[PDB]
Amino acid sequence: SVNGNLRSLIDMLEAAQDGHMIKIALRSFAHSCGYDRFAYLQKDGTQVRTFHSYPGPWESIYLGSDYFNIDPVLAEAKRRRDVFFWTADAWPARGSSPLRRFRDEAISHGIRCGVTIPVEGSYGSAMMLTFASPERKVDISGVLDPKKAVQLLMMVHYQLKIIAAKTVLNPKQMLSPREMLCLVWASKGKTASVTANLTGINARTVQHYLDKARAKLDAESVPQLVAIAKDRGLV
Amino acid sequence: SVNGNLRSLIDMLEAAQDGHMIKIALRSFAHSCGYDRFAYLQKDGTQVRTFHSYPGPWESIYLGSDYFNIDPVLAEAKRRRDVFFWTADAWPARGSSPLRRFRDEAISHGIRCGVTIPVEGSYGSAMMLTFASPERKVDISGVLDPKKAVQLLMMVHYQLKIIAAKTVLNPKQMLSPREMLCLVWASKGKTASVTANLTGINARTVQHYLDKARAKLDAESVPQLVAIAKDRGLV
Amino acid sequence: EARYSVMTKSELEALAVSAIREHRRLLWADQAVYEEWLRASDDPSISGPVLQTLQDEYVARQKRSEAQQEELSDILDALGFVPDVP
Amino acid sequence: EARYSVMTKSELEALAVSAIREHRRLLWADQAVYEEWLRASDDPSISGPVLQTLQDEYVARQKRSEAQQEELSDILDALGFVPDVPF
Ligand SMILES: CCCCCC(=O)CC(=O)N[C@H]1CCOC1=O
Ligand SMILES: CCCCCC(=O)CC(=O)N[C@H]1CCOC1=O
Repeated sequence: SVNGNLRSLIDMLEAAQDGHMIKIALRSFAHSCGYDRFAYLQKDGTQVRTFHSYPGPWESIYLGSDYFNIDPVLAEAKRRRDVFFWTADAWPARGSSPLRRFRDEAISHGIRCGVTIPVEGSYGSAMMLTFASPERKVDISGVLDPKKAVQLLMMVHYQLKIIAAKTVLNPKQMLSPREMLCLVWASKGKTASVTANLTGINARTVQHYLDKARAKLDAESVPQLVAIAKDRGLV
Repeated sequence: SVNGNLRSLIDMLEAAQDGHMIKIALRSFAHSCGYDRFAYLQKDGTQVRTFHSYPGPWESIYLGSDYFNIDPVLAEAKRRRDVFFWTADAWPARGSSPLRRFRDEAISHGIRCGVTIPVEGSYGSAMMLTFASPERKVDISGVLDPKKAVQLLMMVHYQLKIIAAKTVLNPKQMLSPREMLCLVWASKGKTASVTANLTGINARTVQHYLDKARAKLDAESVPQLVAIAKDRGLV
Repeated sequence: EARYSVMTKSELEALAVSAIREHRRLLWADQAVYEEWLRASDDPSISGPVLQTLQDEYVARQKRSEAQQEELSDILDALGFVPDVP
Repeated sequence: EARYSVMTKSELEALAVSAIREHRRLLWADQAVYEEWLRASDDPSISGPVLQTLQDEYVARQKRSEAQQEELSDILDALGFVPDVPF
């Protein structure tokens, strides 16, 4: 059922640690409801941000034409606050208006119909989540719960902010300067005494720093330390 | 004006930098609607987390006596999943059941009626935001937009999660539950021996935990330990 | 203050014993979560997000633990003594 | 790439002796910032932006350190030995 898959999506989103995981969760929900693609869009006055699974070629065209200005979907989304169904079929098929070209292209890219969840945020900001299908009519707007729909939009919104945030590293997890040097010289085949002679770090303390490096990288031996460091691109 | 004050609250929440700012914003909304208190509650399993403006002594009673399992409001929130009005003037007594004791104590603390916004979170987690009043019938459930009420609940939930993330505590600098209990019993005038009889911790070990608590907070004596703990809001 | 004073010694003793048992059950539960948090903060294998969950557990449990202790303290006050809890 | 091969032993030795001192200087300075960064984060007082500034300085220094150390290793390989440089 739609709400059964929605409850599942909500659990999956909570567990998402990055965008890739959020995309997989949203793709599962979309598939389960009969859709293929999804798109999250956020409009803060002038700037517009999106997180979606629409095809690459369609995205370049969409941005390379500022189709935001003519998408009947966006215009309607701000014109209402309930989950609604839309179809490119209701747009101009003949004539030379910009919507007719928008129609032909959207459909050629599999974005023929869908349902959109619109929500007005703070400061007039606009947010929306759409699920699209290349088919004629796939409409869950009549079964989807209005309140859960908003809950889902809000989680996706906040989840994305809690990612767009800076990297933020933990000092304890990073190799210290003297640790990094002992490891690099070890990877260069230098002994503890030659390393000391080179860095100024005391000889007997060198092996101490290597053991420390191993703990941070979880390596049982120096050769494994080098392999891990190489794989993480640190040496 | 309710939904108007709501949209205003939403903006105030976005600009809120800390817990104090969120309380101010929530309190203003409450007053404009005819209430005088609010409470945000999150429940996972037997663990309850709160953020409210209910009186301190009521929190001690509610959290300390597990009222979450007897409170008709939490019960109402999981039987139905939409905004609802509730009043103690609807939980008949006619006896000395734990239910009448709960009702009379809530009343004595100024909590008589309110409206609650319930939302089922991820992994069986339950959350809700309520506005309470000592008067008999302050009900805005009939005019509060359901979708907007959910939005507010999600905003409060994530804003709080974001402010909590702004502070990364190092456990090595925090008192352990053991040290904490010994510090509170001392602040209550109990000797090491009386404390040991309450906690199950050996009398000599109690003095040892107080010593560790002192080193963590840089106190030269227990009266100082208590002073510094009070100043930091630890206890 | 008057919530418990209104009860007799035999009613209070029963409540106190029960409350002391809970006081100890919560202590053992919380101390364990704290030791896992303390251990994790020194384990490079744990991510900040997982760590933050432990920190929030410690904080939620601390508030509840203080509340139950305040409730037990008030019972003790009306009772007059600390009963033996086997 | 291997333009160090066309250098005389005297040129290479001088390059290594000064590359070794530089190596030691960066280490001392980088270690200081790391420890400070270690301390700052260890403080729930210091803000997020003030902790990020220290992180970036760490990420930046680590980068130059890698580049400087790689170069020193290439000089030493072309030289064929490690000159003794006083502390
Ligand atoms: C490419 C990222 C654009 C996302 C646009 C959006 O959110 C709304 C939407 O589905 N518009 C549809 C309708 C025809 O083409 C689309 O893409
Ligand atoms: C200690 C803060 C508790 C908050 C509890 C809550 O969210 C639901 C609620 O309003 N319960 C009401 C009804 C009688 O007393 C209350 O507090």
